[PDB]
Amino acid sequence: SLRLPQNPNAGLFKQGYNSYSNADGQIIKSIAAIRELHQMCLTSMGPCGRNKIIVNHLGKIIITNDAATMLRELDIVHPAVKVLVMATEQQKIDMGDGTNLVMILAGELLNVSEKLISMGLSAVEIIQGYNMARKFTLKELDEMVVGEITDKNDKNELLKMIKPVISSKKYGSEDILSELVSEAVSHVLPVAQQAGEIPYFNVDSIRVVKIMGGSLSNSTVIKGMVFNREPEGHVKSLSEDKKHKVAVFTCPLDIANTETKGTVLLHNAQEMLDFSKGEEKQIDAMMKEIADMGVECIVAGAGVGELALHYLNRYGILVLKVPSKFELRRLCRVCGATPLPRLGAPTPEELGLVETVKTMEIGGDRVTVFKQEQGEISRTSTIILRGATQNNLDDIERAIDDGVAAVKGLMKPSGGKLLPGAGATEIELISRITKYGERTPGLLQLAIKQFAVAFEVVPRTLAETAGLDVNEVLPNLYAAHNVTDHLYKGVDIDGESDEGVKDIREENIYDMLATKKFAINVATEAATTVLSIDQIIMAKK
Amino acid sequence: MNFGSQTPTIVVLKEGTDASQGKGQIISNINACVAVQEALKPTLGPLGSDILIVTSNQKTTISNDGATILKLLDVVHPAAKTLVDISRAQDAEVGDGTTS
Amino acid sequence: VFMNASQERTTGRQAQISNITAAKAVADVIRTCLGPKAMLKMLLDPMGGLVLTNDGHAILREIDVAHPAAKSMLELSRTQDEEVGDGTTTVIILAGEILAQCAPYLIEKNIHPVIIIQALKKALTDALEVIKQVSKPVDVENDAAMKKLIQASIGTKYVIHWSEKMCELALDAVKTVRKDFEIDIKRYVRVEKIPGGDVLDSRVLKGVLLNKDVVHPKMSRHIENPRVVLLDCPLEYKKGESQTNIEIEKEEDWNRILQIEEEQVQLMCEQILAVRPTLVITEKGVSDLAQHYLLKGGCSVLRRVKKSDNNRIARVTGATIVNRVEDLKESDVGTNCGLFKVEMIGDEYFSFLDNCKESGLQKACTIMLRGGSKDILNEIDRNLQDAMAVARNVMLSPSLSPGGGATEMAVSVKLAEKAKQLEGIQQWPYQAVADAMECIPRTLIQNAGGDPIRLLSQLRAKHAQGNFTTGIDGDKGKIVDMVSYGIWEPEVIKQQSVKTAIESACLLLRVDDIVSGVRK
Amino acid sequence: SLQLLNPKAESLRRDAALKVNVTSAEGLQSVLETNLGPKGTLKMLVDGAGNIKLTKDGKVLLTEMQIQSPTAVLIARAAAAQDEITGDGTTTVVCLVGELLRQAHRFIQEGVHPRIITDGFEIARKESMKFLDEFKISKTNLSNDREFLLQVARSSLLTKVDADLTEVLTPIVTDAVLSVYDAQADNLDLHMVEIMQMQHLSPKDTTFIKGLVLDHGGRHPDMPTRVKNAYVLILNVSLEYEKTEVNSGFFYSSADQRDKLAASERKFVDAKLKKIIDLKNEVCGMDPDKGFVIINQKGIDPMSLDVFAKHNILALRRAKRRNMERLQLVTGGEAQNSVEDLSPQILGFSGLVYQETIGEEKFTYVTENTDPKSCTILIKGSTHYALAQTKDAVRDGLRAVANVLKDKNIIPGAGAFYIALSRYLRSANMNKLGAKGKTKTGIEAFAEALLVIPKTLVKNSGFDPLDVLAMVEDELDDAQDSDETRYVGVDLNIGDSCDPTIEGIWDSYRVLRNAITGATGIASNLLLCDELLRAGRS
Amino acid sequence: MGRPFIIVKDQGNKKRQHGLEAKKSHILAARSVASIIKT
Amino acid sequence: AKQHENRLEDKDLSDLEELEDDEDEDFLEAYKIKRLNEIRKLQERSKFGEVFHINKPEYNKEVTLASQGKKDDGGVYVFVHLSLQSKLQSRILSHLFQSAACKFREIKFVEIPANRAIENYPESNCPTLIVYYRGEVIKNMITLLELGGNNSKMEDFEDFMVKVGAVAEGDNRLIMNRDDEESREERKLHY
Ligand SMILES: Nc1ncnc2c1ncn2[C@@H]1O[C@H](COP(=O)(O)OP(=O)(O)O)[C@@H](O)[C@H]1O
Ligand SMILES: Nc1ncnc2c1ncn2[C@@H]1O[C@H](COP(=O)(O)OP(=O)(O)O)[C@@H](O)[C@H]1O
Ligand SMILES: Nc1ncnc2c1ncn2[C@@H]1O[C@H](COP(=O)(O)OP(=O)(O)O)[C@@H](O)[C@H]1O
Ligand SMILES: Nc1ncnc2c1ncn2[C@@H]1O[C@H](COP(=O)(O)OP(=O)(O)O)[C@@H](O)[C@H]1O
Ligand SMILES: [Mg+2]
Ligand SMILES: [Mg+2]
Ligand SMILES: [Mg+2]
Ligand SMILES: [Mg+2]
Repeated sequence: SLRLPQNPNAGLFKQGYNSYSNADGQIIKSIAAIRELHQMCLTSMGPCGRNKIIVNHLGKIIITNDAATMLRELDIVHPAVKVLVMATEQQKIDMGDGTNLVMILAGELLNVSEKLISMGLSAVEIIQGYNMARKFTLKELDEMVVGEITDKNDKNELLKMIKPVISSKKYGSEDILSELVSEAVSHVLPVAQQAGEIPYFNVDSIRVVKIMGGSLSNSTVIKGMVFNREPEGHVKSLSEDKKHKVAVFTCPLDIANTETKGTVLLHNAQEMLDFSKGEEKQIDAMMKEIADMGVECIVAGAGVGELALHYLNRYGILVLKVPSKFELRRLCRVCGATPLPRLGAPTPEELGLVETVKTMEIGGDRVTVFKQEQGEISRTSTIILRGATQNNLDDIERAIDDGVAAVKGLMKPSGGKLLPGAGATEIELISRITKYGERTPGLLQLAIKQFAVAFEVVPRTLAETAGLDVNEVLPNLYAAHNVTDHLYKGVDIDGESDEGVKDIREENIYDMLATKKFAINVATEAATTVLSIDQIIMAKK
Repeated sequence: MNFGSQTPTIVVLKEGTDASQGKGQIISNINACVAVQEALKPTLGPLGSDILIVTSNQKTTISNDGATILKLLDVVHPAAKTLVDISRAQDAEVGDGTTS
Repeated sequence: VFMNASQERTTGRQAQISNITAAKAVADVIRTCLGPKAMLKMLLDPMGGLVLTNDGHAILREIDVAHPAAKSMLELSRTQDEEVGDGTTTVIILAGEILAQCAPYLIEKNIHPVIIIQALKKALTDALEVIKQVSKPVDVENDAAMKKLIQASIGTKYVIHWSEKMCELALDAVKTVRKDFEIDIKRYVRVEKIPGGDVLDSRVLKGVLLNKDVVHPKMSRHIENPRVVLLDCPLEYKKGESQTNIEIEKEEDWNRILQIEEEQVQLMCEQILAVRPTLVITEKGVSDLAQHYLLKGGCSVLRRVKKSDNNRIARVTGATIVNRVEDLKESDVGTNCGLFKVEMIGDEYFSFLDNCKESGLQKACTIMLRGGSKDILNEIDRNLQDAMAVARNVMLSPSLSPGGGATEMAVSVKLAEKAKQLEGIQQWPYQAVADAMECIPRTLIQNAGGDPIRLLSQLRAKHAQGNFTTGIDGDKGKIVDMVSYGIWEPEVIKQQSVKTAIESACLLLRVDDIVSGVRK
Repeated sequence: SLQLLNPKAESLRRDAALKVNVTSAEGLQSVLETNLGPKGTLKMLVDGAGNIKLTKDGKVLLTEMQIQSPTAVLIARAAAAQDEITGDGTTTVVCLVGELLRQAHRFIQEGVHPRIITDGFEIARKESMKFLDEFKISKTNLSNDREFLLQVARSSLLTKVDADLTEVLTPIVTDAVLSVYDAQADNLDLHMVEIMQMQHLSPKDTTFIKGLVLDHGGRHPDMPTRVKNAYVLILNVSLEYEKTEVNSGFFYSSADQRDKLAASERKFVDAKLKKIIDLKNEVCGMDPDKGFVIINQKGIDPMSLDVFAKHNILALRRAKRRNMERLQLVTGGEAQNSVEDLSPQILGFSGLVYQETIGEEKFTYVTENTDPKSCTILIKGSTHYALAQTKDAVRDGLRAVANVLKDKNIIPGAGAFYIALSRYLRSANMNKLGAKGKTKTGIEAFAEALLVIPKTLVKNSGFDPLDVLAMVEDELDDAQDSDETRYVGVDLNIGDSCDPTIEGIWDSYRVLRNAITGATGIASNLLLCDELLRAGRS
Repeated sequence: MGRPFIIVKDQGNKKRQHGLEAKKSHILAARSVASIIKT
Repeated sequence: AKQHENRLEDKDLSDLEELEDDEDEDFLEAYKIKRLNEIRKLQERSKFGEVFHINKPEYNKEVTLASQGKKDDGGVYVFVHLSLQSKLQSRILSHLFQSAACKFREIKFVEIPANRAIENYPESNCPTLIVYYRGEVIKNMITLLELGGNNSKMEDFEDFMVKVGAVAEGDNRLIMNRDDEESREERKLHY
């Protein structure tokens, strides 16, 4: 009675495999273990949320209070957590908004369902309960809409759109960053009396150029872009020509050499004497044609030779490398020209227009600025960020990426209508689902009630970060909905929040309809998978 | 039904990943910045003193301003790197007051 | 560095989360060890033995957990065993739930761990009130109801099939130890074991049972009326408390020194024969020279008897503990001894002492166990301690509470109804007390294989309308009232379960941090 | 639940705890399956010391080979505890628990609860106790049938040893047991019957001695070897020196006083020897024809041995506690401790006392008693394992035959008890029983498990076990209608049925009763256990 | 706060000096270099 | 493994009689004869028992030569004491010799003045304890600061005798092993 018989199925699967089935207690092991990371996204929620510093294995430090950026770097051994990880990444790549609700609503459905499993309700019935509750949630959100927008062009109308998104990440900066993003969208959208038929928009239109140093208030908007690059050859005129035609060549400016390797063959010395002048006259025949039409700027992606640069210096033509291929096409969108791997000659139809190009230092480093006034632009803009630390500017970039991603979420579908925010529609869904559970008798009614209780974390998480008592403002808020005016009740965050009532229209806090629908679906599908599994099979390392 | 004798529980974070809750970490981060602050405390002013740093490669580098002192000392802590980033940003933008 | 601490300080909310998860883990080990269809548990101790049982106390004795919060839960079984002797698994399984239900609030609604304590004392005060009202008295002299009361705990054990004999075995033993208030103690209850035999022929016999035989062969193996006399000193020649150190000079001294060794043992034996006893039980050893002349008078000599058994012989035979032999009289001699007989068993010899049966000192007895093996004896012996523990509470307290979870469910209903009228900040922990009290019937339904969703829903619908004695039949898994079911338990076990479970939560809830590895 | 509590532990639950108890049961069953029956295989046990000990008893196999499994140690205590008091039925308990677990485990896989299954074993066990009353047969001991005791002795001895050892050792047991029965009818096995080791010519030369044999003899050469009429004397007094409780120096002053005080050492011894000489003066008549012998429980001084040698008194020292409790039964005398009060009545009687020696050791033989109330069984053997094999055979044979005289009943064996319970449990009306629900298979599981024992006897002979029960089943189908009460058997010589009543195969009563009771308790407790774990401080 | 307290890499090999006594070793270290070449 | 050895090893001849009823006679009586023979050897070796106050000439006569004993290497330990009436530790060590002599009768206890011990011995180094065995000096001990000094007790002296190999560790006469009867009485009750 000292050594056990060692589980005589040990002839089966190797020691590295670990089984954690149910009955043994898998659900109890999982729902709990994940409460640690549930508090991470809960503390980082709201305008007063705390950012989290994540140092990866390489050492690149990041500080972001989202959920998709954090969990991407966290090497998590627990498999049940990873269902929540890439489910949040789906929200990042598709909509770019709601990572946090997903990590929070998906985890709370597992936390609140502790009562159902512990009481002894069937796991199969719980999946059917949340699925039917999911369908009722999607149908009911359409009726609580009061922000039906149809203009979606002017800048003041975006104050109900961008400023709630920017107010979440770093609440202290609202008017400054909203002016940068809203002015960027106005430059992106074309000037027209009526632009319809689903005009195209992409996240790559608005780029972010991070410059070290300078206060956030000193930032400005640039219609072109700004590269950390050294110009060569001459100083610009900056007002003399009034406009500049810019040719963008994929291939470098050099004598056309083949892909297969060759060399110089000379049978006699007569060709040796003319070979020194032949290379000069060869490029001169191709370079003189470019200068006739007045191309005052050339952009060659590959390395430019010194012989080609020498002929361009005397005529005063600007040169630029732009080695990366992705950022090469964005410059073409500004001027409105096409790429040309052939040398050929410049044509008027394929060549664009650029007002001026000027060179200075913004944060000590010399950069090239492609700002133009009175010119025609189409889907291009940049926001020059000035900040004290690179760690803080990284969060401003992702905040802007989430802001412009919401613009993609609006203009791509037919309607991206608003909803009441600040803990207004979430408590309404608790009343709707509470009334829905009594309409259908059956054993699944317990699942319908507990699905509503999971939505409680949204108001109190704003109160917990605000340093307020949850047991005072949360039940007091229910008395305000008794009865339009009752729909616009929300959670106040201020020193005068003892009353617990603040009107939404005074500050215009709103949320998107499509963002919450996609978040509720991915959250329910995430909880559906974790509650459906019973056995989890590991492996060695 | 089970594969073997026992089944040890999974740690949620990776083995060796440091993490902490409560007000102790933010006080440690503030004390880390104050520890870096005390090195540059007597340097401030006309009658201040220079700082002698010698890195692992055994190359002497004397300085008075806090821009290159913090560049030599490779900082591991993220909270202490905040003082290093603003010092290089102040050195890059203006070029004065990196210690203040 | 600094003092021997700060390895990894678990502080804040995560420290209490580990304690609720650790306290819940203790109850999950013995979740299946409750109800009539409870499963057994074989634990392997590192010395080499084995403990086969289903009692939560005996299970948690052998287990060892390297965690300080779970060890406080481990000690609650010693509170229940050394207070009544029944319901130890009920104590461990209820507390787990109380700590667990209070957790939601601690983790999320941020109620501080002191406001929960104030809510629980008012729930504790109301729990004793409804448990006092739901319990009905019962007559103590009714042997027909006493047999059904004793076998309530036996029904959750292996010997329910022999319940007709165990209730008669336990009832006769309790009345023997019972003193004519009505205080009894199990230290005289002899737990002597006999491996092998059938349970049917096993019976209690009034008196003691020794493991030894007589020394000399000529001793009478069958005496009609034994007269027992207890001795504490040995019959050997006492060397004395100080060295003798006799300076011998003449040749006639050494034979005199060896002759007085024979005469001193004659002097102590001859004065024992003034009363002429039949059986002389000595505590310490006996000499070879003294046994013959005690046989000349007609006594019977035994080997060294440990005084734990001699104190039982003193109450059976009515004799007194005697060490000085010169002060031996006729009044302190044991009498009214029934019969003397020695049976042959291959393990060891066994001397039987029967009583005449016909206030005074309380009488002792020895209960014969004839099991199948060694583990069956230890299994059945703990059942007698659990069965005889029930018989003490009805004598100390004539109240009788309903069983089958009806008592704890009655606490759940009244606390749930009164929670609405208790409007304030104490309402959320006060309402969470009913959520755990309805789990001890939920565990019975899970072990029975039924669905606890509709049964508990049917239970609460009939509990308010039907009666206060409604409960779940553990065998069939249907709602059957305890009046017709005919199984009842004492109310004292319900008090210790509610008191020990709530008082354990008040201690563990105040834990803030855990720091391990300070010093010895 | 156990891993976060204990940093190191092992836990099996709800499928492995059931597989462990069945797999360990089938494993331990396969060890003792081949040993069961008369044609079973022998089994030696050699440890690291190199000694050899040979026997077929399951208790010796279990209580000598260390075992790590938690199930088998309970089978070891169950097989040992049943044999320690009864002396027979060791492997039968292992086969029942070895078979009843696997026979119930198939229905646990079907989904039947363990509680209601074990409820069927208990109510089925009560039916077997009621069946023992009708199945047994009454036998009157007043007839004193020696042939009936010979057949009972050959039942156990044929199982352990071959026919050559059984025929010569059977009447050794019968002559010892024939003296057990008396008017008081009080059975006494441990004090009366004994075993003693002696390396001699062969195992076949075992003989019966009616008196008590002793493993010592006369130390001095001049002391008599053979004595015709020796009257024994029991004295538990120690006749060597005694150190005297703190007594110290014989402070001697002059040299003559030194030896004068040294002579007092003899005075205490001579004071006790004179009482023996005074006793010899009363029985001095016919001194050359008669004799006298003294047996002491403690040592005798060598100075005093010359006193007995001069008077031709045989001296024997350092006897056992058990031999002093047996001289009164053999010689008929009475015991004495002190030398003060003597009489001729306490002296015993012996018709022949002689000594025989081999090598360095010497044995004293006593026999030819007038009315001996006890005797001995001096077993001869070649090797140490030969004595150990005869130890277990005589130990199990005496206990089996002794239990027949305790009660007035005897159970016939050879599968008659198991085959009879099979038809009884499979044909009895269930409405008479109180069990209902899913107790249908519990009756069939325990009833079918009993069939595996009598075919295990066939598995050692090599015949087909299922085919030799065909005519057995056909015999009982016609025996009930033929109006003839007969009990069938299993003869392994020809592979056909037989009658144990005429063949002499029998079994004791309490063996099969305690076996099923101990086996049903152990097998039921192992089924209800659904979790195994190890935890503790070390 | 935990037992590890790290701000820069390789704190064991890096050791600071401060106060009047730290400057005292510098001038006295120059005396050893000066005293060698003083003769 | 140790559970079988504790039956015989951890019981003297007086304690071995307790197992007469439980254990086998041949198993118990075989070891009792062994332990009885060991007791007889100690009685024959008990040639001492009081302090041997010697003169300087006898110093060889009784110390070195005696330590040879039978010279069967029957060695004998001889504890010498260089006494000095003026010092405090000397009279303390003299009392320990008288107490230890009554218990350990096989070990010879010797005492002599320090002035008569060594030619012009330093008085500050007194008291001095020497331990001879087979003519060789096993331990040349210095003043009793190692053994507590002025607060020296009988328990500390008996522990020193075990270190030099004069008395076995598990000896029943040592106060460390000689538990009181009240101690064993409480253990049996709480068992
Ligand atoms: N000034 C304010 N007053 C009230 N509520 C606010 C204020 N600023 C932000 N909020 C609320 O904080 C919440 C933060 O939500 P967030 O998690 O950023 O949205 P998403 O999950 O879609 O990214 C918003 O729902 C918003 O209603
Ligand atoms: N002539 C002066 N009179 C008074 N204060 C001065 C003078 N020169 C410098 N200071 C003060 O000394 C402080 C530190 O300057 P310093 O350390 O030399 O520049 P930095 O910190 O940019 O290297 C400044 O805050 C400044 O106010
Ligand atoms: N036959 C039964 N049917 C339903 N419930 C029972 C039955 N027997 C006992 N119980 C319940 O099991 C609980 C514990 O009883 P018991 O098993 O005797 O104590 P322990 O838990 O100490 O083993 C009691 O509170 C009682 O409600
Ligand atoms: N010669 C034989 N013929 C038929 N059956 C026998 C014979 N010898 C033994 N048996 C049977 O073998 C079984 C086991 O016998 P035994 O060895 O005494 O018990 P165990 O095997 O349990 O030690 C008995 O039930 C008996 O009927
Ligand atoms: Mg957002
Ligand atoms: Mg400066
Ligand atoms: Mg109980
Ligand atoms: Mg047998």
